[PDB]
Amino acid sequence: ITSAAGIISLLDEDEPQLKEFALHKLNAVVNDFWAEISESVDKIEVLYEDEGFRSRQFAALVASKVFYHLGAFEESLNYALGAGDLFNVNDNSEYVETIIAKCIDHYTKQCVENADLPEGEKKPIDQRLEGIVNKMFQRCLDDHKYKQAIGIALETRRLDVFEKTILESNDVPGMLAYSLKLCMSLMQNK
Amino acid sequence: DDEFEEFPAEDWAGLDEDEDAHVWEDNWDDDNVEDDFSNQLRAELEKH
Amino acid sequence: AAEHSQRELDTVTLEDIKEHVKQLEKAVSGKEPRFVLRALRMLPSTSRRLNHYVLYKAVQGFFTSNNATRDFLLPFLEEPMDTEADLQFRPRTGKAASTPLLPEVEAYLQLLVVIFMMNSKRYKEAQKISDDLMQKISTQNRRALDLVAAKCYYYHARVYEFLDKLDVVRSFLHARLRTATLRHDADGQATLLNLLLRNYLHYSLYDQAEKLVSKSVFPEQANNNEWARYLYYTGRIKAIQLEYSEARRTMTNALRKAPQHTAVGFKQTVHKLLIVVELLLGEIPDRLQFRQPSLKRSLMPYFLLTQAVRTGNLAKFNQVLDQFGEKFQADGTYTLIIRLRHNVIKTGVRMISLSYSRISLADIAQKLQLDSPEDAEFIVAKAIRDGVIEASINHEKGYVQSKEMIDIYSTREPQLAFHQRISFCLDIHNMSVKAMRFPPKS
Amino acid sequence: AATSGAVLQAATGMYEQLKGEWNRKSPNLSKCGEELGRLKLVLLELNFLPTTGTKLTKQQLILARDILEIGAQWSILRKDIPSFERYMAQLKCYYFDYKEQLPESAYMHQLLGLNLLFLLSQNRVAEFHTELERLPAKDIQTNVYIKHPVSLEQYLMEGSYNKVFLAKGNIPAESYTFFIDILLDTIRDEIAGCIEKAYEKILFTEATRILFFNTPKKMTDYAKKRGWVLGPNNYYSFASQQQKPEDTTIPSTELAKQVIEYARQLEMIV
Amino acid sequence: DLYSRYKKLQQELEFLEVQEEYIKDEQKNLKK
Amino acid sequence: SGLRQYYLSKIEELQLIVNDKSQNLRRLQAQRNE
Repeated sequence: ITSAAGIISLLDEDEPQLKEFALHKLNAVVNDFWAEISESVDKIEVLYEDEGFRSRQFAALVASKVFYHLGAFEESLNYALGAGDLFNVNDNSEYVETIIAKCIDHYTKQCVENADLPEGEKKPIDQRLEGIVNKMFQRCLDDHKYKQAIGIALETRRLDVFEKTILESNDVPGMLAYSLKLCMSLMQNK
Repeated sequence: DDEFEEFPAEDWAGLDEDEDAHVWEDNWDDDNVEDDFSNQLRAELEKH
Repeated sequence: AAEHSQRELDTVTLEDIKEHVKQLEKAVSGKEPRFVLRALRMLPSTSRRLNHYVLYKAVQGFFTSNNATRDFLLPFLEEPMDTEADLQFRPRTGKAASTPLLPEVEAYLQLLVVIFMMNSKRYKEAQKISDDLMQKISTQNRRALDLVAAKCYYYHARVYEFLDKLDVVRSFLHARLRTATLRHDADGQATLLNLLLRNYLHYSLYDQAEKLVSKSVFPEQANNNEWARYLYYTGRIKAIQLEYSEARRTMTNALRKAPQHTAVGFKQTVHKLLIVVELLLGEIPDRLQFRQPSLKRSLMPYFLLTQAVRTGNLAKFNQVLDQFGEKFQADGTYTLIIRLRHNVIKTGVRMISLSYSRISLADIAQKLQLDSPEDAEFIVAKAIRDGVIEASINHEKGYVQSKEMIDIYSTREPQLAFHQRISFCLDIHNMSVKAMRFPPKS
Repeated sequence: AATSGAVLQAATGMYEQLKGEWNRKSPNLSKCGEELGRLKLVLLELNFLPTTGTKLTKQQLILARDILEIGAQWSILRKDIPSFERYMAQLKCYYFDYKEQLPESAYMHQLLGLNLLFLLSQNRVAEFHTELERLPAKDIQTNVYIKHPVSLEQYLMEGSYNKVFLAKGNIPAESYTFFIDILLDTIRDEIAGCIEKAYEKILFTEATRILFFNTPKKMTDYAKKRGWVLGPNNYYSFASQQQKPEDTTIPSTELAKQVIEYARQLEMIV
Repeated sequence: DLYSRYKKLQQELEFLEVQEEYIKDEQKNLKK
Repeated sequence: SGLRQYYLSKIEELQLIVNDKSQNLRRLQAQRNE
């Protein structure tokens, strides 16, 4: 409550138990002190960079949360990717939703850029971003909303997941008709 | 209108009547308490 | 006898409210969110002229559908005292009555009710109704709804502040500010930033306020009133810290942007802070503001303080401070006045620099009633480093020489000033041409 | 719970050991350092920093407050500014934010005055005043421990450096002696900066006299540290000219761009 | 359904941009 | 339920942009007709 200065202070002390206590308390109180944390966020960055640490994922998550509060969405996305499974994709929180949207858009743009290039120069895509988008595809399939999965598959140029969603469904002929209509309707790239 | 209710108007507890309410021009230098420029000049002449 | 006048006043108020909801519906239908601002304009007058009969008739006529909110609202209202000439005000007719009302309209009616409850010295139910409204707003997601939610936020914070529970609403405000920033809502951003700054300043969390100000970018397309509030609070923060020049600039802008006729209390507060910060900087505030009828009695202690500062006399300054000690504490400038009480000499050095082109340190000491010229030399050096005076000291002879006045016109500065103003004028013209509407094709 | 009570008992036992180690005629310094080093970790389980008001164990709150108090005093006695800042960051929280239920200590005002003096010594007057605003009005005009930093700051603003240079002798508590020295060094540096920015070709009746250096040669090291030319004896030109920028090149590409933008806005269909 | 709505809105936006450019050019030439 | 909030956010952004563009276009059309 108020201040939120001692928690930040207890981060340079060389003891990876006080460090973890401070990180957990900051994660608890990040939504109300992002401004205070932002000045010292470099400490969490160096903690994440250090491989010797054990709560690297948690440091990444807290840094990503403060950066997302600031507005540096690219940095927040990068640190969320680094945060590993601690980012709970199946969680109904504003931070989760906004970062998920950012990853989806980033992957869409990168895939569209790569598509119109020879296989030699295809720019690499981060496997963590790929995994997040795949998890979202799987959530769509689980919830049975196959049309949304088809749409994002086409947008991201994932013909594999497009085919999988078409086949694994309850109305194969209807999905085929829907996809053919999308193709002979607003889909311009020949 | 956006009446600033948060900031209260100054209380009218005392609300003393205007002392003189003269409306000429105010001006800062009037506050100074001088010493009768006539007397000043007399002293200057006396002391040379 | 006045009962008939009150009844006809209530009828005309009902007609005004019906026009307001019609305007909101037209805004939503036409996809022109800015229309709802027309209805929101009359919020203070409507709050002033609201009455029990007005509220009860309005809710009955406007909540035919979705009667859950009627159930939650009506018990707070008082039943009409055996009304017999009731006209059963029925604005929604047939299909309109059957259909569920719009979220913006429901929010507006809830806002009216909470304002009335607040005006009446009954704050618990005001808080309850406010929390219900905020839950509804959070559940919903629209543009005009956000425009209404701005004022809803303002009055929610107001009721909590009345309750003396401003701390608990801080997290609520922060969460809503984050949602608004993500959704690109300038009005909500501005209102929430102003309310958060007020929250912090109430408890004196100046570091937190400064950090939030630094890390958040105020919306440029904000109402002039929100701009005035933001400028005042930022000037307060900068004045509490040692940024007197920026504080004076921002607060002059705030007073300039405040509404001309109303906002008397805000004007008094900004004026007092401006007086104190100007005295700290070493200038002399203009005397015209000290005789305005509205700001006359309030600023008398500050008038005496300025008098003493100009004719620097620690006896008079201490007398004034001892007399009006409590009012400075009440108004929130006692600490700044305490700083002034020890940096008073700055004004004297400024007057000496303004008057004399080259004066000896002994003469400066004599004029400033100081001790041996060493103290005067140290004070002058401090002022020169601080930038209060453009002068250079020279002890090989023992005098302070004021710097020359440069020909500003030959410099490129006039070009920069005129370019700024030209760009501003061109932007004004472009936006004033884009504001035009030609409606016949509707 | 039984485990909670037992661990509270262990924490208070370690605290009593620290009390014995420190409040004697002479603290062990190193021994108290190790004790605090382990007691920091010990504290974690007794809710070190309540994330919410949620009135918790008063015993835990008091124990944590006292431990951090002794830690800050240990840091000052060990001459460690980083440790002092780290301990004060939490001591301030405990003094200000949980005090609504927890009682008021007897060292609160002394430690706050220590913090204010530390900020002044580091030359953070902005933070100094921001913190001075938090404390009540009466305590800033009554308490002798809070009145020393305020007086020093006021004299520094007034420019009467001699007053503070003689007032170093008076100290409310010996702890302040450490920070008085850094304050004096910083005030010497500020005097040097004022002289450099102001003035022209040295003098000020010799630099040593106004810099309050007992020995004539004591200022030579600092003169070398700063970029001072070291002309004649006690004669260092400050080059206040700042190169006197007189070259002007008529920035033309940018002005052409500005006028072309004017034309674009005048001609384009809005 | 949602994908169709989103892509239809995208096409509408592109068409609106085309129409805006065309109208500005038409105004400029109607002056002449 | 799945990837619905994402679609809705993108659609809302596009709708705001389209409304603004349509209003501007109507003004321009009025001037052109004059």
